[PDB]
Amino acid sequence: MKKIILTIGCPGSGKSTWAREFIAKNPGFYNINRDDYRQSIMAHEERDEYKYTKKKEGIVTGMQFDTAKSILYGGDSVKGVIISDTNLNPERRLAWETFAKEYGWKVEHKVFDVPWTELVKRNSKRGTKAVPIDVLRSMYKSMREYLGLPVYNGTPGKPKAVIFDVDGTLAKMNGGPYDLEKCDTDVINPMVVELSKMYALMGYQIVVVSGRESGTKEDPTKYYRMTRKWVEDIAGVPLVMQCQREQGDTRKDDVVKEEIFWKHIAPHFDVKLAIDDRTQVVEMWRRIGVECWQVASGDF
Amino acid sequence: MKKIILTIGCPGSGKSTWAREFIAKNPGFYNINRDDYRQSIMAHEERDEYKYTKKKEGIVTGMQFDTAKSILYGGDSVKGVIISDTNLNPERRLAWETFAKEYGWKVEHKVFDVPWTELVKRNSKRGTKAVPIDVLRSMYKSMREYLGLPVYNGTPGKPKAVIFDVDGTLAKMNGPYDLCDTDVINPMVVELSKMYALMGYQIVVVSGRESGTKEDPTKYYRMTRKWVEDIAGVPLVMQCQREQGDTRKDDVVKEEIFWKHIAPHFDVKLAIDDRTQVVEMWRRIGVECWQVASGDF
Amino acid sequence: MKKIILTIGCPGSGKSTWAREFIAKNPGFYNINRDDYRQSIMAHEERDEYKYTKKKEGIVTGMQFDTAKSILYGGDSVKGVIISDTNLNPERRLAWETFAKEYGWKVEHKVFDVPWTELVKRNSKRGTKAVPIDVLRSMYKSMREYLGLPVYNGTPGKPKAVIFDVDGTLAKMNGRGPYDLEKCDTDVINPMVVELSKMYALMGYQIVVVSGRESPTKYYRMTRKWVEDIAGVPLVMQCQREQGDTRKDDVVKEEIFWKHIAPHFDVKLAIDDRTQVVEMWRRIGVECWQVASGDF
Amino acid sequence: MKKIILTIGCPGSGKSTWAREFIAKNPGFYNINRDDYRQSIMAHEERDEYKYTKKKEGIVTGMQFDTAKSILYGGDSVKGVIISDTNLNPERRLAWETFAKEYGWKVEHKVFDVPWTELVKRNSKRGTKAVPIDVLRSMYKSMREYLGLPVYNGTPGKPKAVIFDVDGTLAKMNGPYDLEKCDTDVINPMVVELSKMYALMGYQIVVVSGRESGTKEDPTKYYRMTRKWVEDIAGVPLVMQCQREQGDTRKDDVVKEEIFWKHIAPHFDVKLAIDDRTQVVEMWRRIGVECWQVASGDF
Ligand SMILES: [As]
Ligand SMILES: [As]
Ligand SMILES: [As]
Ligand SMILES: [As]
Ligand SMILES: [Mg+2]
Ligand SMILES: [Mg+2]
Ligand SMILES: [Mg+2]
Ligand SMILES: [Mg+2]
Repeated sequence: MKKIILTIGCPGSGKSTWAREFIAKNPGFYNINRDDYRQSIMAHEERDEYKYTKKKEGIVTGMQFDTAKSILYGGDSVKGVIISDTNLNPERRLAWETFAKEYGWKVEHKVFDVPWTELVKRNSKRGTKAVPIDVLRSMYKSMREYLGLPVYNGTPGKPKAVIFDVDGTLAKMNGGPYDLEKCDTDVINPMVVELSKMYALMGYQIVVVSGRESGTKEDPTKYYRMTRKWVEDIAGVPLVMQCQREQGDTRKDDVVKEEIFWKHIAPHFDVKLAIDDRTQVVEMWRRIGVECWQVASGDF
Repeated sequence: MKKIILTIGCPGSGKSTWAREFIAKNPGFYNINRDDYRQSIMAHEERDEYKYTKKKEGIVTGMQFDTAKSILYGGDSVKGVIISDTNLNPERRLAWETFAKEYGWKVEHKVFDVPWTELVKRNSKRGTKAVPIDVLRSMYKSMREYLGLPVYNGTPGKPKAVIFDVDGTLAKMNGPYDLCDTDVINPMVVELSKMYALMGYQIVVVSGRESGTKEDPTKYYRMTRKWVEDIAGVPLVMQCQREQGDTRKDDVVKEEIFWKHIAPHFDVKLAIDDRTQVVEMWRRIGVECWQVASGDF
Repeated sequence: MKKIILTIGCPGSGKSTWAREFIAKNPGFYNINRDDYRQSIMAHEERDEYKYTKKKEGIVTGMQFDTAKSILYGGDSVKGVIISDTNLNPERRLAWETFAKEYGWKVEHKVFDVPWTELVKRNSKRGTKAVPIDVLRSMYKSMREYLGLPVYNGTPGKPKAVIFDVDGTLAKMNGRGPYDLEKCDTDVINPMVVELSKMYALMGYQIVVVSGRESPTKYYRMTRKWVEDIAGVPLVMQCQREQGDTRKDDVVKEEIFWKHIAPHFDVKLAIDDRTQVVEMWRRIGVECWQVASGDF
Repeated sequence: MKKIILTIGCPGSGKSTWAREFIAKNPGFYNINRDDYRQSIMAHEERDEYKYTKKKEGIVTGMQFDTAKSILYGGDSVKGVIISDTNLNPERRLAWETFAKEYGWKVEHKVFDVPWTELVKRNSKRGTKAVPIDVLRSMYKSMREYLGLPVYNGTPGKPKAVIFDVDGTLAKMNGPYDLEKCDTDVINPMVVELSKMYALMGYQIVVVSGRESGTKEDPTKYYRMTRKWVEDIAGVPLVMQCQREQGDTRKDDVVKEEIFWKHIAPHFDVKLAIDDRTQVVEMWRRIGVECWQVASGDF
């Protein structure tokens, strides 16, 4: 009858803020947190001062389960417990399902799916509770595994290709990209454009992608043609295909380019590489299996 | 080889600051704290939000002992545990010695004796970790019980008396100014001394001013007594005050004057004072106080 | 008209929280604060480290007025400035009105009247921005002067009296919660305080007893039968809290003073226990003797 | 005469911590700070809440100079003032020298040169006083300009080249690698294919590494092992390979910049650098060399 709620989410996804507000509005619920015990057994003031050990982490796991057994063995006043950890490791989630089955408690899951760009923005302002960017990346990968989101592993039988972006990659940025009035030979990124020709003259199919809205309501392909006439004629990129943001799509550069990949690029080509600039997009190709070469500082 | 260190001290005595610095320089030691678990089971952002109930306090006691058993059952890597609580309740200190007797662990005690005036000064700046002044008082009383410090309960056979202070009490506050006239008299308090004396009480006058200087060790004492006896009209039987090179706090000087000169000769039923720290002192050692004005401090 | 808004209120009354929310909702307004400049010229990490000097406070006053002149002597975009200080000193409030009359600006006043009990509760949790209780007292006195609230100085011609509280004073307590109704005996008497009421009654004083208990008059006559018969206090009058008076001990006893006690007696002293009530008698002019630790 | 001390340094370099400790140890000194006034005129509780307006930044500049004139025009008790700003803009530093020349005051400079890697580490833990990574970059660029540190603009006449890195770039990683597990299965396909494609276009392939060259007894043991992998097992057509020395216990950051200025820059016209580790990628980019970061190299 009693519940064991596990919060699933990367650091900064809102787990602690919810757990506090849930216990206030629903009496009988208690919190069990790893970070709280880690900081308590060492008497630390700042959460970043902590250094992991198999011995320390073993004591913390012990404190979690012993406290869970003790609280849930109380009267009918005790409705359940919340484990406000990241719970991104499959072995830890299984350990809580093995534990509930042995004593007759219900395991519930509270998922906190927050976008990557927002998680990084929150982690930079987190202060002493901030995690290194490589561990936040490692955790968003575990979040995608839990959510069941796709990872690319190739497309056998189709031609080999390289994806090129226009936004700050083939086109040198000024200042927030460059104007469509300034589209001449002085806005070309020499080394990157030389790379597209070098790959095209080696059996690779050059697929060009862009985040720029394709057109207006009255003319849906206005900017698409003004971008293709630059990439093909003024830049000299030997492209086989150019798909960009559909007219009227207000979504983030992050999700638009992933959708363009799975719908138009992935089923027709065997993508071996992606040349991009913007950090959030570079992070996206890398986590879904496509290899990236970030050509410039693209922070956003 | 395995210790269970209990920190004894009021909130603000330096327990957490020590525990953190001890675990850093002595590996193998782990911390078990009550406030940390209280804040954790409720998911609170600060200490102040925690509402005390016997059901929550029972779970917290459980977490303390279960974690202590688990950590201490772990080979030669663990040197012991620190219980960074106030440990001012005798029943809780006994429970840790019973736990140690039952599993063969050594209970060590780390005492943090910090003076009252300093504890109040630290508690006012403590913010959200601040405790109500009545609970800080209740805890310093438990600290004195542990330290074995004396509490007055009377002195039978000896004559009944009332202690009166000078500065702020029998003498009005100017702004403690220069040494005085007939206009510096506190009417209602001086009227009280004449009334108690007439009732068969011994008026004992005490003072926080220095008795004299290096050349004359009893200069300011005589100028204070000539005011209390002649200009004020207080029927005193004795006047003991701060000696020569005594540069200590008003707090400890008046407690020493009490135990050495007043307590063995008189049966003190009351103390009329002004300064908060001194008023707090008489009250915790058993003497009753009537604070006549705002004396902050 | 270009404004100069002065915030009037003790530390913890909500001045900074308002000033921030006003500038956000009303563009063109700028803030000038003393504590911010005091902390800035010394490069301090927290405002309890600061040491007040005549040279330093003079520089801070200079920064206030020079910044006010500079901001207000600009475009039609600048609507006015907020001086988020306590402004409890009459000389500083006058200096800002003199400043507005030599350049033609309007001085508006934003009053923050927060009760004493609430100010102390906020100051204990204020942390490093906390002020000593004696300066918070000194400031609430200046707030009462500004608000025009009364201060007692005697009532010549009427009989001299001493006010006595029941719970905590004439009667002992259990710790933190008064004694039960039918549990009032002879062992609940506070010896030294009850002896004092008999002393004063013989000394020509009128003993006025006051209580904070509700209360029909069932609980009132239960209290008076204790004070008069079991305790032996020679009272001339006993006024207490009404049937359903859900207010504070603080304000109820001040009202009982001005309506029933002050016009009939010349109160020379008040014997009380509870800190908030002791603080109340003292600030309105009546002298107090706090008989025990009354924090709550 | 009286001083006007200007602190020069990026946010997180220790300017405020010094200014506080200097005023405590040296009486007569006063602080004038921009961030303090910006936060004060808007009555904000946090620094990240402030929005940059030109009417506002103008009022803040006004408050700075008016307070400086007022404090320094005092008695012989006033010894000087500290301007605890970043002071990375040359126009603002000049404005304080024009001001000091106009009233007869000595301008002193207190430089806070803290390495890039350390500045980023401090900025990630700074909380609400944290600055966006692009503005921290823009500020470290202004710090290099002040310090007079070099920026590459090409090397004409000399042959065109592309710089490659071994660990992480040409070779796949474990999280470094063991010298015994150097197969053909440890090659990064697309990057090694690029070194062959760039050599095919006429670029000189210069390989660099942050790995040790050898032990105490044999100073050139590991250099032979790394080159026998790059040349034979990987198939990279290199013209030169310079790497970290024997007892060089310094950062990957500074070692590769020194290898660039001493051995690579005077002999080749570097058009590009292919690297992996973030700190090294940040280094090539700020000194003028273009980088293509091949993988997540945080670490
Ligand atoms: As373009
Ligand atoms: As005197
Ligand atoms: As009663
Ligand atoms: As290798
Ligand atoms: Mg881009
Ligand atoms: Mg006194
Ligand atoms: Mg009372
Ligand atoms: Mg590398």
